[PDB]
Amino acid sequence: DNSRYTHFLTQHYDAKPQGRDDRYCESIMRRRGLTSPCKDINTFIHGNKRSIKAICENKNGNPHRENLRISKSSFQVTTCKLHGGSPWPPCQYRATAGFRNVVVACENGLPVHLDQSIFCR
Repeated sequence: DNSRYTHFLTQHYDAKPQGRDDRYCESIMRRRGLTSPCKDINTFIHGNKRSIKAICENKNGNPHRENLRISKSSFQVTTCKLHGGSPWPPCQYRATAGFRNVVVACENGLPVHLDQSIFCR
């Protein structure tokens, strides 16, 4: 069963994003179902899927902390951070685009979790 991988892609993958500004964040967070209630922080990885899956192997990854994996390559990413006091929609997001390696957890050679702690600031 690979539903967690599918869910990883829904929450954390966007191949070819359209301008990574606040309005990008506000739209994709709605489109991916992450606005009821408003997710506090969420990061999307860009580029191709095969590079992300490779983090699960020696090809593009190293072990990290307690049973996570950290990528060797750097990825284009965009972090969407909720602002305003309210947990409920409409959800306003601030976008932060970036370029660095990423931390995931893998199961059966597929990523199933993105460690959001490296994108908090």
